[PDB]
Amino acid sequence: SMKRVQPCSLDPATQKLITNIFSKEMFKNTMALMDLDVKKMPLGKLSKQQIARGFEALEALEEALKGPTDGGQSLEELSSHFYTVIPHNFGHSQPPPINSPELLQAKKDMLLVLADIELAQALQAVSEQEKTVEEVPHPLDRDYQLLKCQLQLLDSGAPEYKVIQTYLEQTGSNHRCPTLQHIWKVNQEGEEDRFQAHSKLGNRKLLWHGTNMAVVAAILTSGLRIMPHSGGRVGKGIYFASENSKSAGYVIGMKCGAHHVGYMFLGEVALGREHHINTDNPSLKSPPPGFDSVIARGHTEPDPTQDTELELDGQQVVVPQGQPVPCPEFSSSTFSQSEYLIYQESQCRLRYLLEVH
Ligand SMILES: Nc1cccc(C(=O)O)c1
Repeated sequence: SMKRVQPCSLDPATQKLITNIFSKEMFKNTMALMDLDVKKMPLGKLSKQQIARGFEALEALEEALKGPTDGGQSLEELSSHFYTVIPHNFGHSQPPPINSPELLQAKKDMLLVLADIELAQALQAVSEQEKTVEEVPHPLDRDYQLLKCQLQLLDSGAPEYKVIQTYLEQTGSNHRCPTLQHIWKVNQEGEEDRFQAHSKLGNRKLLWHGTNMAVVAAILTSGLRIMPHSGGRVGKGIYFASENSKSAGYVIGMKCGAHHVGYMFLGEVALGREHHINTDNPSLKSPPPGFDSVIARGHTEPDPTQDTELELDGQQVVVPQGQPVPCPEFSSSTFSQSEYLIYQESQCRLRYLLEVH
């Protein structure tokens, strides 16, 4: 009647990772950090229906702002409906009206993180198979297995290790530099086949993508995604940076013991033919008709003369190794650092996960 729990197959670093990215405490923290009222909206009550209602409430708001003053509901009443469907906590004061584009997108981005938290919870549901088997995996093996994604810890003499480390150091912040703890090689399967469909596409680069810890299990499961309400300064696709310090800005870590722990991806991005912009355009949904990517060009760029290459599944993939240098032609760009954009999920492939302190 009592099921055997099998020993854990996972090395220490991977156990800690898998513990971190499925941690209930980490999830709640992320909710409290987004002003969500965890008491009225607990992890196990979190639902796809509810997130869906939240987005519609947001949609109603966007029509309100981006529309004119017809006879519709005020922003106050429409905000209030949103806050009924997605309960927020602001020390038991009335939450603020969502009454600017900035605020609207901030709330979309929140609901996108929460969706990925619900994804993790959904993923952890116990199947009926699992009730019937008389031995179970170690809980960390089960959780790793749920990702359907391969993770291989790199040690310091792996062929790519020094390349990645140099990428990190040279393009990370000079003073407040992220401390490298571990690198995992990442192979989500079936990501492989969408990516094979861009194989005659050249101009591949390994690019940073920072995220909060709460979406890391979602990304390892499903890839980086372009969701319906996602957006930003270069519109509706997947954001990457050649400067670690840029992507580090979007990492949301958690205090663990004496450390603040955070996670960072490197994606192989098939940029093909690049279209360079120098002003924000949040409406972009694809590159211009000849092009495969949009690069919002920064004041600086890792010194291309120091670029190296890495052979990934037989393809040349460029890895910058130089410190940022000025790019005279983009000195008046609205972008201090470059933002690399692709507008279809198939154009990127997860290659590495980094733990940094
Ligand atoms: N906006 C933006 C630009 C570049 C990288 C990132 C990131 O998520 O790492 C975000």
